[PDB]
Amino acid sequence: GYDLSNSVFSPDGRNFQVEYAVKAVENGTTSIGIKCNDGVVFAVEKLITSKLLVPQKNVKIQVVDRHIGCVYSGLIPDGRHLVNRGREEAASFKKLYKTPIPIPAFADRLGQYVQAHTLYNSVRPFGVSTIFGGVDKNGAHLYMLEPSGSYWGYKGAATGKGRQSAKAELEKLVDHHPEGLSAREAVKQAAKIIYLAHEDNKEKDFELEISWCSLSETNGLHKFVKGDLLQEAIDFAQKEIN
Amino acid sequence: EYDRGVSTFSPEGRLFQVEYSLEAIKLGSTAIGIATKEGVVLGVEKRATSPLLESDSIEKIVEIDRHIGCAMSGLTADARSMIEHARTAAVTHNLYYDEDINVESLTQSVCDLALRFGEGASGEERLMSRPFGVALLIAGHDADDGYQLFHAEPSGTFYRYNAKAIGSGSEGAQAELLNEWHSSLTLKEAELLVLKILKQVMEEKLDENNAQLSCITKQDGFKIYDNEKTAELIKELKEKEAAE
Amino acid sequence: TTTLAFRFQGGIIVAVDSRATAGNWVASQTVKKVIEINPFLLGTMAGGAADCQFWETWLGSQCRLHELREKERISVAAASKILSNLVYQYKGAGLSMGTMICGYTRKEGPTIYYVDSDGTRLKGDIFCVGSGQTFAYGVLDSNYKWDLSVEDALYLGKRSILAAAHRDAYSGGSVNLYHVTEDGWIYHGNHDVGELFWKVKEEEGSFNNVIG
Amino acid sequence: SDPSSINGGIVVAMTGKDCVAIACDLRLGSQSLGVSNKFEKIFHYGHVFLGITGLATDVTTLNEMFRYKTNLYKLKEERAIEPETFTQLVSSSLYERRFGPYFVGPVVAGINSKSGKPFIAGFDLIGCIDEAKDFIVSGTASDQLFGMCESLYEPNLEPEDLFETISQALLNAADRDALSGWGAVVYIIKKDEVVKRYLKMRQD
Amino acid sequence: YDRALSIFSPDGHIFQVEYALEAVKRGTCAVGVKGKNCVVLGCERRSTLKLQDTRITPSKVSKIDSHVVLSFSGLNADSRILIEKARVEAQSHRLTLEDPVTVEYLTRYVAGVQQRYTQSGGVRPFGVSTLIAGFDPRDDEPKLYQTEPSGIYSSWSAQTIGRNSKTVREFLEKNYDRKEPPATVEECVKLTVRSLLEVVQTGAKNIEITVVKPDSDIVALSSEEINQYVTQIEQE
Amino acid sequence: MDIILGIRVQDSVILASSKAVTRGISVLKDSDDKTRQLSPHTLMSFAGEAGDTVQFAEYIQANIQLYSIREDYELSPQAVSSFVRQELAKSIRSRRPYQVNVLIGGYDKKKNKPELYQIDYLGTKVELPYGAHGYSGFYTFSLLDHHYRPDMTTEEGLDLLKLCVQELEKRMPMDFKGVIVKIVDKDGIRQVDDF
Amino acid sequence: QFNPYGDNGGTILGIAGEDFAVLAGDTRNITDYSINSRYEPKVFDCGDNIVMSANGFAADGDALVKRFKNSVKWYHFDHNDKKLSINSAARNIQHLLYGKRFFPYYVHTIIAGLDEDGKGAVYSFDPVGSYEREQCRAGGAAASLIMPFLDNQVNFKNQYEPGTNGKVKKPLKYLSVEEVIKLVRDSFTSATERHIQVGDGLEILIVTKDGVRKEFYELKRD
Amino acid sequence: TDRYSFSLTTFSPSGKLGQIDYALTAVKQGVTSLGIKATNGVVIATEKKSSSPLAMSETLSKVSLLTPDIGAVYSGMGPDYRVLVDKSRKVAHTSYKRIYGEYPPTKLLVSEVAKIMQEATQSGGVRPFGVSLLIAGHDEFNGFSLYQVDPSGSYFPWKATAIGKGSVAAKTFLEKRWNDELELEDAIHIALLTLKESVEGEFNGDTIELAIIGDENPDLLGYTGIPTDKGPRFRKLTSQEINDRLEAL
Amino acid sequence: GSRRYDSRTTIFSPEGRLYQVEYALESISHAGTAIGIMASDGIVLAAERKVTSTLLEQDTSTEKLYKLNDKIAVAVAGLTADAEILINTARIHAQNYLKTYNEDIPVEILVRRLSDIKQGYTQHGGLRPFGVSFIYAGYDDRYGYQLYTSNPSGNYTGWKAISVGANTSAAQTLLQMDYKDDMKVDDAIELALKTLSKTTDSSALTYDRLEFATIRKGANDGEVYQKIFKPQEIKDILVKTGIT
Repeated sequence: GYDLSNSVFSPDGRNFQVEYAVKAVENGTTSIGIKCNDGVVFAVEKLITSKLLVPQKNVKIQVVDRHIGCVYSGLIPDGRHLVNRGREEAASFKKLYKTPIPIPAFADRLGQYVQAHTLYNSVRPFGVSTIFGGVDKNGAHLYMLEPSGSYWGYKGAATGKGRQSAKAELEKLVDHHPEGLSAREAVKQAAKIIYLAHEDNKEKDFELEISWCSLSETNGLHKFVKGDLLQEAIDFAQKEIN
Repeated sequence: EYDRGVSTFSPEGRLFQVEYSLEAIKLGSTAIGIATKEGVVLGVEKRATSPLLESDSIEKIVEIDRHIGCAMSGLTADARSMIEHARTAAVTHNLYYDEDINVESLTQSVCDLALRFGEGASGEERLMSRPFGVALLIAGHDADDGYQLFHAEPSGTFYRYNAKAIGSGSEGAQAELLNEWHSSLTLKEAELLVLKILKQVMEEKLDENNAQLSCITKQDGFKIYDNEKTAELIKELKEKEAAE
Repeated sequence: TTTLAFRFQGGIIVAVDSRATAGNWVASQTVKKVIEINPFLLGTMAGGAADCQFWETWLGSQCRLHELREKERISVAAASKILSNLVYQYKGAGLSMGTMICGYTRKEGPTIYYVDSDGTRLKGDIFCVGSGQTFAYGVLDSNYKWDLSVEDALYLGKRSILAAAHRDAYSGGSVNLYHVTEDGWIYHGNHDVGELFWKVKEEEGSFNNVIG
Repeated sequence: SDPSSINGGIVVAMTGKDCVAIACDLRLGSQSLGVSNKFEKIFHYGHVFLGITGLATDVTTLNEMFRYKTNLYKLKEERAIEPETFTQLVSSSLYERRFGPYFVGPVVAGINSKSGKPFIAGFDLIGCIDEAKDFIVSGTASDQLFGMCESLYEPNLEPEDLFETISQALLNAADRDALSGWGAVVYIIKKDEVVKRYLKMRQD
Repeated sequence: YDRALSIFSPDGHIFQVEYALEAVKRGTCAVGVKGKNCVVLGCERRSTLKLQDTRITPSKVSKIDSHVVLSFSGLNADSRILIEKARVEAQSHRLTLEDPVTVEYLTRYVAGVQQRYTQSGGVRPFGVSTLIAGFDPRDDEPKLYQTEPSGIYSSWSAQTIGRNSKTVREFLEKNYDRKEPPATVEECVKLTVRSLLEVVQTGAKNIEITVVKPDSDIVALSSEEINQYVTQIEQE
Repeated sequence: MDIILGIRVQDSVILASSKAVTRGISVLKDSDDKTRQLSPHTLMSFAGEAGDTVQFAEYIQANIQLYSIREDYELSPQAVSSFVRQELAKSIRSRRPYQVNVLIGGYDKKKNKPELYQIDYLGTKVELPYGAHGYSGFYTFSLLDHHYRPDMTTEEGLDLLKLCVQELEKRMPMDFKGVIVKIVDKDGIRQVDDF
Repeated sequence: QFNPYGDNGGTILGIAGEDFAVLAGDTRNITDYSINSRYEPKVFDCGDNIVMSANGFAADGDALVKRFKNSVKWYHFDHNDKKLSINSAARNIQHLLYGKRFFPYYVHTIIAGLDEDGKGAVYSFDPVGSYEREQCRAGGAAASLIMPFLDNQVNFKNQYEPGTNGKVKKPLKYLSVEEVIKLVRDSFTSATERHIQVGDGLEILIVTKDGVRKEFYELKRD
Repeated sequence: TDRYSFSLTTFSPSGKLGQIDYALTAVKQGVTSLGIKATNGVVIATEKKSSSPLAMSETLSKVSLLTPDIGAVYSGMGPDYRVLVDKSRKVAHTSYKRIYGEYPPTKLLVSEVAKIMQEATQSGGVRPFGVSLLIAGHDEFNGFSLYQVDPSGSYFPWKATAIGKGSVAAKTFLEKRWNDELELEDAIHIALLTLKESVEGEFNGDTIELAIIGDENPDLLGYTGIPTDKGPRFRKLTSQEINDRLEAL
Repeated sequence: GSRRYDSRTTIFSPEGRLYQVEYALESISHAGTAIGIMASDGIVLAAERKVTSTLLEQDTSTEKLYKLNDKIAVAVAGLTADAEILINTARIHAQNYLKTYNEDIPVEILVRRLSDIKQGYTQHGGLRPFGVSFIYAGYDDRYGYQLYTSNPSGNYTGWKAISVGANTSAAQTLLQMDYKDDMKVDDAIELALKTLSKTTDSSALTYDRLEFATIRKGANDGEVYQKIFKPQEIKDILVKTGIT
């Protein structure tokens, strides 16, 4: 009763099926997003379940337009399908208005779609939380999109198993910096709080991936972090937790 | 349960209605088939039940085209859809290329029709709710690999066989095929082999108004043998049971 | 272009030319205008080269499809009226059609039908269709007989195409002869118009306006 | 040519007092050829009378079209249709084919049965309500009729002064036109009885 | 719509076909006998109730051609859909192919409707089992077919469908030779009446006979004509 | 335009049609029926614009027979002509106008009176006691209006038809190579070998 | 106003052999009196011993080749590695042509190769559909300069045995691949001089079952 | 997919359609409404009730105009009346003011709205509007008429009727009070009196909504100068006017 | 769930019978008696309303008799609501046939048409059938007066006298004992009323609860004139039969 679909509704004012789908995201990989003054630094845990895997070749990071990074947790196919839909939407905006789509605008369009599948019985609710943001002319933005189809602005966000660990540290990071911090320094902090959020994932070993969109380094374009810069971040985090 | 949906998986790991399709071949009047390199013979039972049946106009032998023959066994409500589709497919090939269609390619096309269960799966149009309930023994000759015999399932899967027997008596037939198939058979020795395996799974007197033989030969085309020829072959089998 | 077919007692002789042009200039001298619809049916190419061939290939597809479904060979009446309706659709969309479907059977005999682009279905024992049909008619119908030998019928087919080649600019090439019988069509080879002319001039005494 | 003036046909109608009258010619032809002298253009649904001119096939298709509609109305309200509601209906149905338009001129003539008021209306090809209380004429020699009916008439005729003027007006227009005349029929329409009277006219 | 109604059964069956065949049991009873020069289709009418006109009640054998008739067993509502559909096929076959319908063409057609509605989700097959008989043009050979609400068809020399078709079929086995149909028109009509006199009875008020003979000859024989054959059977 | 004459007499209808086939500037056939039974007591002859005529006659034949067999009753000539009028009216609007001129002659059994109709390609049904189409009709109408008496017999109408054809041969520059003559009477549809 | 067809000239020649076939063509592309390109063969190998050139209006001709080589792929995939015939090739091209027959193409298409008898086979197509088997057929703009000459040296048309004076025709010959290369080169060199849509290069393709050879010869620049 | 195209109405095994019985229950949870047809007018009346005392009931309408001479009033659910009255207005204009160029007859309109109900019992993703409407009107062809529209999708003409949860009480009150000949003034006095026994709120003209389809008004027509044309037969009475009639009981 | 809430009511039951069709016949026994009697000079249709009240206006009520065309009217027994949709489809179809053939629709065709719509609801869409039963009075010149009942399955049965609705069995026994094949419209008017008096749904039969209509060939020139009596003209005939 009251989960047989999503046009059932309970006398509790809850939809159960949709709350259940948040539990799929709780079974995902840890992913964080730090809203910086001049950008956003995303980082995502990529588990090494075998030495059979090929490192930094399976991206959970797909770019939309050119300046919006999208990274997610939960059911990996469902989130890649969500981002495929939103890449079509990004193109349409660029077509009609001859400008890259803003971050608040991109959020609204994704939110309607995920919101639609929790009303129809012909299409299955989502089981993804996506953390996405970037830099446009209206500033840096960071958004977290629930599978229920909710989003807000954030000074810090997380999802996945280790969302507890990430969030607690972001409180302290907002107490370190009561306006925020540079994108450059947040490379070292995105790694740091992934490495603390791997204490619910220290059964395994992982490959650290970091991506960023920042005005001050990449000129507000979404690019990947890697090379010497990535290894500096890894060394930072390694020393912090030891 | 899991048969109330159209694509709904069951703990099994495979479709339940599809199993029921395999158990609808076991309601068909046995169709037996022996392939050799001298031509391929298809026989079939008809099933008299009355002296009021007209049986020499009823047959489970079907012509798909000049160079491809077919025998069907199972639910024949389903087989009407599939045979008409086979007939179009062959003619389309000859329209498009002015060329003979391979036995393998023709069979593969009919398997594509067989996979049309669902009403909301993929993009391709669903013209059914469920699977079919009939298997085919599409025999033929193409000029690439010579004579061929394929057995097509209502699943949407096909295997090349050298001999296959479908229908109700399929297991009892298939036991005889293992011991009686060899590569040094002839066209006529194959033809007597059909009737031997058919006689055991026949529930009546084996005669020529409840059995039909057909060949596919390169140089004669597809010929459906007349009941005179069937009657002769039947009698000579009893002479080779007068040798034991 | 000249295609003709005529009934008699023996069945149908189909006789056609092989010159096809493109503009004033002669594209080909070996373009067959007979489309074997199947082993018991012949069709002739006249009208659009494209349209006629395509649709008589498709007619043979539909012929096989009748034959498997009923288990009996198609009626010739049935063949002609299948083709007609479809062209009538492309009536007001511009297709070009003229074929004579020729067949001989066991339940109506030899029958010729003329199918048009407008969608006509005409019965007749004679048709000549093409750009040199007026010269085919003259000589053919003066020597026509329902009582006719098969040997004689082949010579009359030759002679009608040979007349058309003489006068018409687009006609000529070679002659292909077929005798459709009940058992199906038999092919009697290809005979060059260019060698036919001088032989017949000697033999019959005809073409005495031409110098020689 | 114009597919309205290819078969001609003409309708005259005049008001009186406690009467209306509509009349037509029987000539129906195709182009130059006269086809029939056995074709009436006046039809009636209840106490409304419909005359229709112009293109032949549209004369007959609209005759059965208005019959389709008035049957529905009659069964529904269980009363006769009024001249005024019929006008509105005619105007709307002509405007349905705005593109690929109808090629006729329907003429509405009746007597309002709730006041006793004579009532006429005209329509054109795309159809618009054309009120008057003197005469409404439509067709091809409508032009001719417009002069002729103006000249003869003086307001609110008697039923038989009405018949004498209306008979003239048609015959002289109708033999003054190639695709009209060939006989004539006149309905004199009172509140209670309708007399249908043929006119002997010269065969043209 | 697409919600399945034809669902696969654990017998290797379809639920809607098994029900259709129960419907043919509730139906009327049509009998078919092929002679050496005739087909005879006799059928049960339901009119046991008094004060019922029989001029205007739909007939249970309806003519689709000039020598091909369509008769039925099962529901009275659903039978009419195949009948109206068969007439459109008849006029289409004459337009595009020329020559009256053969029995065989119509046998395939009627099966294609039942078969199409069996396989698809959204349509159920009609609960109507049919006998198609008649002649083909330029053939004095009687053709007798049966189609069933599966979409399967099979030839017969004689047949019966509908209620207690088992009982009637057993009586017709002994009074019918495959090799030797009734060579007389009269004995063929008397054979179909006897079969009807098992289940149908009611004098002759539920008994109908339509005889079709070659040369485009369909004749309908009323209650009055049928009595004549009954008394001969009683004496016999 | 191919010959198509109608003459309604007072116990039958007599229809006649041209045997000649002309496509282009060449006669292809000089003996070919151009008439088809619609009903066992209604006949339709057709002429007009090549190849439209052929198709639409077999189309209408199918339509009327569909109703006639379904209900086991044959439609009156009046009803049949109205149906044909309906399609034609519709067809000129349609993508391809159909140019088909038909005389539908039938013996009404309902009212037990012959009826003859002239239907143009526009789609206007008119009852007449005689009819025609094409240019040929231009010459015959004055003859028919001269010799028609309202108490006609079948043989007087055959004799009048012979006159119409002789006049046609003189004044029309086209050969129609004789006519086929058919009678639609209460006894069926029959052919006469008089021309 | 827009006319979506044009002309880009060029010329082709396909000759059926007895165990070979040659399809040759020019590498000059033009539009009226302007030379578009000096080198750009229109004569493509399509694989599996079939060569196709669709010559004339280039845009249409290219489209036909793209789709045809797609059909080569789909023939191996969906007919289970069946080797493409010349026969099967011909009819398939005819469907791509009759399709846009009401929005006409404007190429003259020729295929060449060997049929499964092991002899040369050439089929040539009109611009909407229909094709017929020929021995020699030219196409393109210079087609009618090249055609009668090829017939005289291949089919021995209007040639007679010496001193019989038109009584005994000089029979059909035996062709070899070498011989025909000589005829092709001679004819196109004349064509360059007497026609302006021909020149710059000549690429003769030879097809056997021993492989396909591409051989380039220069022509004049005029 | 979305395979809802199967009806959500189904026959019950002792007869009768279960879904519309359920909707008829929804009519008896709604307000009360009534109509008395006079011989020189019609009066219709209903009770107003609010979700908050801070809600205005001077902006609350439960009597709506379909066409100028024809009014409607509901009992049942608010939401179900709100969409359906818009559809009643719509079908008067699409099918009789775009075809017959005038406002439809009262008989005619009532029939068309029952078709709309009838397809809300057919097919999935719909269920019938759970209201009964009284459609009082005047047309020039059937006179005054008073109708009751059922959630069945049936209609009946009446002489005086009631709907709502207090309908049975109201029609028994009206049984003695109806006569062959009535005055409109007397009709109003009966209407307010009948509704006094079925209203548990105030009985002031603030909370009693009163409307007449009495005699026509050509000064509310919005133009003048065609005598021939007639104005609204409807006239909603504002709150003060309703109070004057309460003293005149 | 877009199949979890579907119950399947377009399916047969194990008997071969549709659930919803069986239930519909019950819900039509709720509606009052409706009678058709075929004399020879006309058809009498007489129906007693299924609702009555004294503040109900019954002098303009149409709830049983409706004209489909000028020679064909129906009596309704079932829901008014359900019947209305079919009544307007009927009007369109009858007039469509008049529009194209310029001839009024025979009774047979129209009856068959409405029946197809009822069967169509059970054939597909998952739709319920409209539970209506009509008693058709119709004239055509080919069978004269024709009388029919159609049921909510979509089937039609010819009759001489027939009743649907409340007290269907009782009404029928009265018709059987009293009917002559030589009855006039007068005889049938008196028989109809007396039958309604024993199958009455109050304790008294009253003119204002009766709709009564005839179709009479008495009307000159061979025309058939349908007259739907006013309750004040039904009163006159209620005094004839002496109920009052």
